[PDB]
Amino acid sequence: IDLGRVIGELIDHRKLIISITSVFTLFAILYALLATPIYETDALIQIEQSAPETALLQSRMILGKTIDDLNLQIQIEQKYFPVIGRGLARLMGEKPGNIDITRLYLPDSDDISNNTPSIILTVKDKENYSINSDGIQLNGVVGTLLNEKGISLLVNEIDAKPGDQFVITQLPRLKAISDLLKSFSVADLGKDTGMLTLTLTGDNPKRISHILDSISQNYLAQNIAVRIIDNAVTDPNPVRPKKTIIIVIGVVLGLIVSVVLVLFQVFLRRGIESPEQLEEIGINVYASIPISEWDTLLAVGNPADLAVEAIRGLRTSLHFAMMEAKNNVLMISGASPSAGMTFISSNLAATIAITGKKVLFIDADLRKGYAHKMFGHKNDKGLSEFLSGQAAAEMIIDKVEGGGFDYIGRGQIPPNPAELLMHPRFEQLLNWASQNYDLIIIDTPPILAVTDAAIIGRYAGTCLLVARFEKNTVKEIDVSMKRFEQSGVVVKGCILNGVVKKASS
Amino acid sequence: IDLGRVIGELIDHRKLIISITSVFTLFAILYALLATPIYETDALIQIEQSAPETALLQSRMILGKTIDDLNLQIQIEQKYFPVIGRGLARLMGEKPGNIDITRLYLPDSDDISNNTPSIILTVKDKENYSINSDGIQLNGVVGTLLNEKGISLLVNEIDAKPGDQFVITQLPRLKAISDLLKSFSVADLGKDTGMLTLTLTGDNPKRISHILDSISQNYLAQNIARQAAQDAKSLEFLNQQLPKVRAELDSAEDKLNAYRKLNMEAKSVLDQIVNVDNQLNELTFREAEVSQLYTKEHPTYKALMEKRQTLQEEKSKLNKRVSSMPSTQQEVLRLSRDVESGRAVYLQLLNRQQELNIAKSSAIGNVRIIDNAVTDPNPVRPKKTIIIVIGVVLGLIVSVVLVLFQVFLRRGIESPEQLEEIGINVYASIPISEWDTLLAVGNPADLAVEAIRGLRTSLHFAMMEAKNNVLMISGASPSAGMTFISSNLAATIAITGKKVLFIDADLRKGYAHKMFGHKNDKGLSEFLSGQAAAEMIIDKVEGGGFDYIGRGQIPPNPAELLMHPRFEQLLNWASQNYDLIIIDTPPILAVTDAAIIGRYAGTCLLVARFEKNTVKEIDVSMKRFEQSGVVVKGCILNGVVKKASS
Ligand SMILES: Nc1ncnc2c1ncn2[C@@H]1O[C@H](COP(=O)(O)OP(=O)(O)O)[C@@H](O)[C@H]1O
Ligand SMILES: Nc1ncnc2c1ncn2[C@@H]1O[C@H](COP(=O)(O)OP(=O)(O)O)[C@@H](O)[C@H]1O
Ligand SMILES: [Mg+2]
Ligand SMILES: [Mg+2]
Repeated sequence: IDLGRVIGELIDHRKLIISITSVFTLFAILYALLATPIYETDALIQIEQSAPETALLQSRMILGKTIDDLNLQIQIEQKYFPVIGRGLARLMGEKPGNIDITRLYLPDSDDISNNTPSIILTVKDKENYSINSDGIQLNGVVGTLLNEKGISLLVNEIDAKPGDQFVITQLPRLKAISDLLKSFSVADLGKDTGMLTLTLTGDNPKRISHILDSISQNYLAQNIAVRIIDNAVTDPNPVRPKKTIIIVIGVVLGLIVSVVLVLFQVFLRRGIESPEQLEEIGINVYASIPISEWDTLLAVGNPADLAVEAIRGLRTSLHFAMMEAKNNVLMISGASPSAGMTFISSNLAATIAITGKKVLFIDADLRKGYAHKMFGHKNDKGLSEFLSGQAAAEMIIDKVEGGGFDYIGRGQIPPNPAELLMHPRFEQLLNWASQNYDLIIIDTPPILAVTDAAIIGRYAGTCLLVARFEKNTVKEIDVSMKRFEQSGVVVKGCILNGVVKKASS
Repeated sequence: IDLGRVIGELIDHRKLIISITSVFTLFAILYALLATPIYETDALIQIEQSAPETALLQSRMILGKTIDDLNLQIQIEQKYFPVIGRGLARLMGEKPGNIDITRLYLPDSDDISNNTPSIILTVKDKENYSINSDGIQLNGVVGTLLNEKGISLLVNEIDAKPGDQFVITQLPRLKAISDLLKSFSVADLGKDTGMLTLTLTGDNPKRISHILDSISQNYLAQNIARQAAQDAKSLEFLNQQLPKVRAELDSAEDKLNAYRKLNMEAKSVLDQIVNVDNQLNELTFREAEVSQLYTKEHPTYKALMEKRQTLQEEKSKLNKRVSSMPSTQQEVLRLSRDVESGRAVYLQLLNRQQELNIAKSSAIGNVRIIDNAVTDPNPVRPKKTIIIVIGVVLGLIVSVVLVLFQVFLRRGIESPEQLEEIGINVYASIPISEWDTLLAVGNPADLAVEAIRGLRTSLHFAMMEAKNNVLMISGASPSAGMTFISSNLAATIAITGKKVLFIDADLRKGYAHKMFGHKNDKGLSEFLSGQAAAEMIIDKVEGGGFDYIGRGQIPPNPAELLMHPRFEQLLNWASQNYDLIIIDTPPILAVTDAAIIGRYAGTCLLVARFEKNTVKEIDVSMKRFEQSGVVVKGCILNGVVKKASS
């Protein structure tokens, strides 16, 4: 391979790459701007060793004493319904509220799994509030204690707007100790000094400072029954999330996934890409019709389109190729349906009729042909009604309105098309028409699907295949060529279709 | 190779890969949701070194003391019949029951292998229960002790629904110590500090906490005993008492020797009394030590006194039972009682002396318990997420390797390119027909009939300039499609207004007359043998349009019949009255009928099954036709299916 190919592929798939990278970067931005900030506080302790003290600091005794002092077993959570309500509330400048609780005791349901009882407190005003545990609504007031239904609760100094809601959970002492220990760290930083650095990470900038101060005071008072060089202070800059690295990771991940997806798509495409592939095998590509961005003939509605120019080029190629042929019958066929046989054949008939030569257009697609729909029709007495013998050769031929060439529609769909096409009346029709017209163009069904094309091809002076740009493959075209060879029909060449401009070319 | 091939193979075998991965993931889910949870408890000990203490913690002395304290030698298992009953019971929210047992003693069968006696206790209500050891059913009640058939049992506070069953095993002390030590671990975590982390893993969240607490308390009390031992008179008391007990033991031994120079019930009650005496002596020592180091109102002391009362009750019952026995055995029973009691007390006092020396020679001034044992509510095993990930990855791996094995073990044809490489013109490729009647008649618009019409158009040009109008369809292996292709082709050529004759020259297993509607008399055999004319053999297909000649009766010498010149006369006569003659033949790799017939055939075509036959078989068939003087025009693939790997 070469760099030109990969650059062309990247340029071609720029839209997909940009879209994927943009969506990944947007997700990264949302996460980095909605994640709850996590502040870090630290303290410095002088030890008058330091390994046993490091192990003893994180013992459940000291942390439990601190939790009992600060009532860390009463979890209060401001309630936002979604997973992003807190982030947007912080972004909108909304001030988070807080409630000071000094006494809580829930009935302690203590089922198999949920060992943590919880209630919901809704703020009604600055003074009173509502409590619901399992739908049981009660009214309480700040100040006076509440002792009802096995629930004891004391509220002091509630600071929030009315209508706010808070989840109040009485989690077990061990769970609170584990939570505190999970975010609390100790280091020596000298490996021999009396200096110990204590670190605590949490989302409340003042609560973590108070907690670490309490931990240090408890440790010092326990030992005195060691000096605090630096009382705990909180860094105002959050340590998580790190927005810049998150955005960089998002952008890089988007680029990587876009690149690998583009590589997968490139290595999984098999369709034709240029007439060079067909010319390698030994097939003369007679044209390359581009896609027409424009139920009427393109060669009539928009005679100056690019596709009609390509078809005029094909007409000039044919005027020399179709010399010294045994007769003046051209058969346009294909490999797979919806390739362009009818489009190419009809437009070519129009472009050859506009030059003053009489043209006949036969729609021998007795299975799904719709030429009469595209030309304006008297659908009676098609090709079928002639082949079966219930019509003459004169009532089948009609005139296109904006064309200039005659046509013979299929007519009624027969039950035995391929068995009809073998009738000698078909050859009689072609022989009669060849003496009254300058050109006869026969449209046929695919050859990979049915065998009508190979039956008709015996009486065709020239035969041309039509290959779709991206859909068909070189293998399909080669198989079609060989299947025409076996049946005794010599294919002149191919005609690419549906071409679009690709930067990788 | 290329990535396209492997992607195509994966897409083709998506069903197998998905099935295998799904079943493996289901098994992983079942294991991760049915495995018994294992909780972990831990404790933190301060050492006032730490390597000798690490070795001493896991010594049999401390663990044995803990087991004797907590009666860990009485294994109680809730009974579920299957290997998954416990998991589903836990999943269904069923509350597991428990029984508190303070005294158990089984008859101790003690055979060659099963040194662990066991019984089954079935819950009948909140109060009474049933006991079965080897089918012997007994009824007991919580509270009142049971002492029957050499079985002593005490039950307190049974909490389960009636109808539950429990296996009660009295496993040996050493086995219990090994089980406890297997799941118990100690670490230093500082390599120099006095901090030791003790870990214990078990399935009962409270029992493991109690066990680890007991271990820590025993270790601390053993270490601290030094301070309350140097001045303790227990040292001299033991130093004086031991010679007396040894002298008594020697006297009992001499008396037993003198009396010596085997009743099952007698020996059983002897062992019962020996056990009771051992428990009483050890309980007396434990009560003394607890009264020294604890208070009477402490629940442990009350447990000791109730156990002592129960032991006294059992001793009274055993004494009554002895009083019910003849004195001739009672004398030997008393002698054995004295000897065994002396031995047990001697060993117990030796242990007391050794433990006292252990305490006195203790160097650590005071070991402290920083953190009493607590249990993590989140189980440490099984780890569900990693189990599921491993299951999914294993399923993917086994599916991939199986697909690779199948891909590298296939040899059949896959595309007409393989046959065209060797130099064989593949004239068609008939797809499989998802639809005992001709396909070209029942469903004339099927894909296979379209492919056969393509073959007909190919033949109409191939069969030109041939020496006559006879076509011979043959094959390599049976059940390839010779009759299917030949009959359908005859139908599709007859529907175009050309007269067709169909000869079924498969004189061994031909069934054309079955598929066409038959007058089975006067087949091909009856003509070749000479017992029929050329006119009674030809019949008309009903929904066809072509004549046919069935095989008829199976002859004993088919290949020797086909060499008769009357066969050539028949073909020459038929060639002047029909537009086409199609002859079906048996395979050529199996028999030689095809090569005999092929001399008079203008055109010959082989039929190759898609996946079954191989390029080698087709080449061998071509060469075997060449040797016999028959020129094969080409091949016809059959049974084609759409494969993504193409
Ligand atoms: N170069 C082209 N530009 C725009 N539309 C095309 C082109 N070629 C074919 N088509 C359109 O795509 C459809 C399939 O082509 P058509 O020839 O009618 O079917 P078939 O190949 O099976 O006979 C048609 O509706 C046709 O108008
Ligand atoms: N393309 C096909 N689609 C569906 N069934 C087929 C096809 N080809 C053969 N068979 C069926 O499989 C069986 C074997 O084919 P057959 O020609 O009758 O045996 P043999 O090849 O030994 O003479 C037959 O029952 C036939 O109907
Ligand atoms: Mg068409
Ligand atoms: Mg057969």
